[PDB]
Amino acid sequence: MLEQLEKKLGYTFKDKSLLEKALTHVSYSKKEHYETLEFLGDALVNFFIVDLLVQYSPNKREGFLSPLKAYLISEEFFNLLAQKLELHKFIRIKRGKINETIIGDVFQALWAAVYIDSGRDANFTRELFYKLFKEDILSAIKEGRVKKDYKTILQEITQKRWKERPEYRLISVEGPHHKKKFIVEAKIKEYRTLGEGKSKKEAEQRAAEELIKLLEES
Amino acid sequence: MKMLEQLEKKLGYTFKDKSLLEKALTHVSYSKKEHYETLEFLGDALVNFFIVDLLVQYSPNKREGFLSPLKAYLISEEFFNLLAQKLELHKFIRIKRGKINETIIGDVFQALWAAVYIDSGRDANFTRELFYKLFKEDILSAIKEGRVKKDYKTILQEITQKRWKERPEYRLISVEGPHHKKKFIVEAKIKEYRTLGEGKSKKEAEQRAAEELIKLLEES
RNA sequence: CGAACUUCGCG
RNA sequence: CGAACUUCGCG
RNA sequence: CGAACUUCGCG
RNA sequence: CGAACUUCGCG
Repeated sequence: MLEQLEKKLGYTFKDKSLLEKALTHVSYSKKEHYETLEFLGDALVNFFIVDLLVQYSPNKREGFLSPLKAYLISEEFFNLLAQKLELHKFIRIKRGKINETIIGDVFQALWAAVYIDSGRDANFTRELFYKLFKEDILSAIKEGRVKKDYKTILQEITQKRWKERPEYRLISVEGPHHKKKFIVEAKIKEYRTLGEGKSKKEAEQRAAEELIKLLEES
Repeated sequence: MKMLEQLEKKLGYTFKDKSLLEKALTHVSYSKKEHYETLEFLGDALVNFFIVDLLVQYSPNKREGFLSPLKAYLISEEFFNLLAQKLELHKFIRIKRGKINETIIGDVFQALWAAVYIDSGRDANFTRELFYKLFKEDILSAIKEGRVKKDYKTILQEITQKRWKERPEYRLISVEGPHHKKKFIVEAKIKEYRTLGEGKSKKEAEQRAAEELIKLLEES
């Protein structure tokens, strides 16, 4: 089935042993795993992703690129790209089961293997990566995909424990109208927390953050 | 000292689009219009890639537990300033407000490489090779000499030295388990503060004890 | 820069 | 071989 | 990189 | 011979 993956990738390996190592977990072989390949692939793929991000982002400010990048190099996104290659069906593991972390690591090792096998040709590896994922990356960039925020994380928690969503109420507003300060109270059952910020939503996000831990705590 | 041509001579690369180089050397205060922030962002990823590629090829040991600390030092602001000095980068940085520090020099260093990359037509192979011509020797040397970030015991003694002009003391509290799988419990102490550390070796237990003590000294 | 020492990293 | 702390010497 | 003590494991 | 730890030597 190696040739099956090579086809989806659109690239034939000169050293199949290299591809195999990328697809192998530490358990299956304590001497030939993807660890070092994983290490290199992380930085290689990160470069590919950031190269796209800086060219296509609808906002070039650092505060804007950061959250998008965090999502673009996350385990979740890597798994989405991996699925396009049905990568999981090519991975070799001995112990237990395969999870998203393993698929993500392998996705990284896979690209490190292509890079090395091609004679450490970054441009070639990059173009091959883009041919397969540029479109999904650009859409993710345009749609502003980002990691789940607190308020959203919170309601998912409250929803599972008590089958109900939290409430927020404005306690007070300080400062001048052009520089207001908001104090919001997040509430679920009898658990309450305060949040402060430049906007209602920000004050809310912080209140939610504190209320999440106050919950996970007890 | 200031002419871009002088930096291009050090770089070993002449820009087609000079504004790209200028932007890379410009801080936000000097030109709110267009500064190096974006180039910096791209440069971070580019340089990280160049360094890690060397690391995985030349590190004595290929295990992640070994590579991670070398990488941490090799992509640190401190190392970037070391590389930057070979180009006397500080002399070409354009800033209007504030002083030129290591954070700015490090950021400019990243931006500079993003600029070369862009000017060459986003040629990753060419930019990498140009980066190696200047810094490969220094990077492999850092890798060979095992340069890493200061460890906890070392960080602790400096803190205790500065604060009380004395050094920490450690004592082996207990040792147990199979002789081929021992567990050590060590105590670290400075003044009235003491902590316990546990590990697979004496040094490791001590490191954990030093790490916890540092936190205690941070609280008070 | 040089010397002693303390702690640490790599081989 | 390499890094830093302290100290003395020296500039 | 190297030597030895203790222990475990493979032949 | 391989592995873990302890002490030590050289760079």
